[PDB]
Amino acid sequence: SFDEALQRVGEFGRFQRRVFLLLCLTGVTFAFLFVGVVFLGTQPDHYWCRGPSAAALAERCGWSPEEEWNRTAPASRGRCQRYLLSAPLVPCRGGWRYAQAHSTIVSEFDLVCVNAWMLDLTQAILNLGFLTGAFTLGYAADRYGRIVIYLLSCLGVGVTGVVVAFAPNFPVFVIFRFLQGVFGKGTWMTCYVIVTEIVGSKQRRIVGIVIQMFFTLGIIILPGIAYFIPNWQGIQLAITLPSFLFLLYYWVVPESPRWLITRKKGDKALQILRRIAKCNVSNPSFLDLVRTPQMRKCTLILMFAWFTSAVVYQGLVMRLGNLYIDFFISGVVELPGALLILLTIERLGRRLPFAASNIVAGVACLVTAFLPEGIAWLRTTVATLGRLGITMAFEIVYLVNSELYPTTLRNFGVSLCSGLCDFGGIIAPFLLFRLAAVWLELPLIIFGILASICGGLVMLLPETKGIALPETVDDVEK
Ligand SMILES: C[C@]12C[C@H](O)[C@H]3[C@@H](CCC4=CC(=O)CC[C@@]43C)[C@@H]1CC[C@@H]2C(=O)CO
Repeated sequence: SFDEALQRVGEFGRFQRRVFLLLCLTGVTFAFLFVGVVFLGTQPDHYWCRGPSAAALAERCGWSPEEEWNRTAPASRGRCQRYLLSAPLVPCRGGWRYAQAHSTIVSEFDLVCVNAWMLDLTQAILNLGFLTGAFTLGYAADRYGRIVIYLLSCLGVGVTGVVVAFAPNFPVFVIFRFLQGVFGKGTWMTCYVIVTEIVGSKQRRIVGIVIQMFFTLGIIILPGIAYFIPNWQGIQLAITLPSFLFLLYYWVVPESPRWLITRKKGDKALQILRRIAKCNVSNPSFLDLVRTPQMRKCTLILMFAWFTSAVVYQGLVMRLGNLYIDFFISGVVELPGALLILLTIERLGRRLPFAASNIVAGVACLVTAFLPEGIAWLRTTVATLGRLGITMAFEIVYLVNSELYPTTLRNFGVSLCSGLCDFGGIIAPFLLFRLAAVWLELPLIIFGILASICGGLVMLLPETKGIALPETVDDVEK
């Protein structure tokens, strides 16, 4: 059986540790990608418009632009207003300047008060790219090989990073950031699938948890790496460079054997086992994804949980809010929860800590809803506890999701769940604003109820414990 064969080969070897380290480096690069948007756009100290006579005056006073800021309209900075030479203070459209030496995307692309809509639209389009990337890349990875798709996706990530680094204007930047998003989702998700596939079904929990740990390590390094290489071109190039180095290695990290032995070849899979022995269906379909009743229910609850967790996390971070030390603290805070799951699993069921995390997040949201005019410390710590619970939820969710889906289609359904998560990420801010206009703290209550029903629902899962991985239709064990 596919279990005895993997038993003959060492479950954990030096080669497996090396490929794990390489794919964790891929994961931290992906983490660099997602968190790049915030630091990429930092509002400068000031900005103001220019006029013809104003330009003539600045020609004699171009040095020390803060002098021009002191002399220019204070908006009554900038509030996108301009002076026409009790003088006319009308808004403008061009001739903007910035006194901040730290180059930013906002300064280069001239994103202003009437133009911050596209400042948010950059992130929105990135989420849309993530969604379509999951959608297309799951099918592409199921049809073709997995390793070849990862290397191909990484190539695209690198070229997209370079081109958005050297983008002349806005629309090309937006389109190629969309392409970067699809490629990044593909490479990250394939990397997760491959690390889950290579290892046997006892040390998979540490595999997923440590991948998460490397993601947290990347967001941790993000604040530290940002202080040096200030030029926005520099940080963008630093983000995109490791993708090429990942593309560099092909001989290591071979094709997954379990996926390979699916009647497509079989003989090739045996050769791969010998290579790692140094130490000692035309295509996937939706209708097949949903046709089975119990599998349909499992899929529906999984996508529901992805959606609710993503939206409550987005709401909580929006409620939360320096520019480097705060990011560093947020990075380090995430580690103890991941350690908590790392220690907890194999002593308890997998669905229980997820349900506990969802209940904790809902309770935290409900508590933060009340006492609006009280002290800030209690609301702050309760919101932080809810956020920590919701991240703990994410790590637990990735492992369970990978187990429920069958091996004949693994990257397919998980991509759909990730796509619903991305869609919730897109739709969160509009819902937040709409439900906050009527009355404050109402979205927090709604998200608390949503998380409560989510945690109640997860109890219907088949506990995904000690069953290894299911083959084709054997998924519906129950
Ligand atoms: C929440 C984490 C950061 C971020 O939130 C991740 C999440 C994994 C799923 C995921 C995929 C996306 O397409 C958007 C980001 C995100 C939703 C991560 C799990 C651990 C990690 C952290 O612990 C860092 O906060």
